[PDB]
Amino acid sequence: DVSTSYLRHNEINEYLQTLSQKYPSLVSVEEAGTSYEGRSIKTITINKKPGNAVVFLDAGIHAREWIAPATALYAIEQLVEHSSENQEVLSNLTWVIMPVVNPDGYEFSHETDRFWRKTRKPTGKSCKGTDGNRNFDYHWGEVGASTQACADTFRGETAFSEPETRAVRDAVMKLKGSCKFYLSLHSYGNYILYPWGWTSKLPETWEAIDEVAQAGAEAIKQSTGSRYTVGSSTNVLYAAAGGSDDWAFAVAEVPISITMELPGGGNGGFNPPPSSIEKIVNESWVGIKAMALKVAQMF
Amino acid sequence: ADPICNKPCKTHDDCSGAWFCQACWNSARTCGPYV
Ligand SMILES: [Zn+2]
Repeated sequence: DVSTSYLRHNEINEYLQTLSQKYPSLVSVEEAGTSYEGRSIKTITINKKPGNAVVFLDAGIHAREWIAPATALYAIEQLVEHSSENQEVLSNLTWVIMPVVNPDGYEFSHETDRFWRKTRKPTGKSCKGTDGNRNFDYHWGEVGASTQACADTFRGETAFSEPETRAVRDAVMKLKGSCKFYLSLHSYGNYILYPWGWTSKLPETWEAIDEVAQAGAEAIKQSTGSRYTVGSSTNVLYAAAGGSDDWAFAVAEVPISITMELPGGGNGGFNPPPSSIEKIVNESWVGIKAMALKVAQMF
Repeated sequence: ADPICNKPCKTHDDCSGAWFCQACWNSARTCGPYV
């Protein structure tokens, strides 16, 4: 259903609203903010129960990473339309899922430039766009972030200069204390990463996050056999200071903060053909559910 | 269209002049795009 094609941002929002109409006692669809160009950045809250641990999942902060919102939508479909098959992650866990963080870039990638990455807000002439995953206010503007407005990793004019990242900030801040698992979906590379993105040194509680990441990689290995490399983002992939996972872990005090690089496909890596969507999201959901189950089992 | 893609690298400078695969992936040790 949601894994047969790449949905446009408007179609994604209508799907969320339809689920709100169809499952009002299970889900609530809320607007977390407005993009720079005026698009509604929506989230869906699944199984809201008082005192529950909260899993916050976002995707599509980078425009060209189409498989990340597709995986997030597939996770929504499994949890909402097939809740009877996912009771283990629907008892003490509450899900807040933001399928698209950067709708302006995402729509731009569909219409104008397939491999656009940043947002679409002008940066002060001659270039548009800010790297959303370099725009969070924790070690902002440091190694792995560029001061040049035209670079792929432009940190932005200031920290949280983009309304898209402010929407993520406000949604996670509203769940401070209750949010125990922050998951940010990216593509590509087959990685499950955690802080830090500003140094190669590991956080004090890196083992706890590593165990959650190991569970996701192990479940995928048992299910499909695909390999996911686990480690800190700086050590495994590259330095990425200003990322959302670092900010959620350190500022929002989310104990388990993970960035996931979903499988690549096509000639550019970011563009698997629509026929490949179903297999990729199915495999990715196996890992995502396993990490959430590991989080739920902590209590 | 980017010949620097999948070029072996130790640091980001080995991926200079790439325009798409500007990042040196640490585990892969090859030039790739920002993901
Ligand atoms: Zn990304």
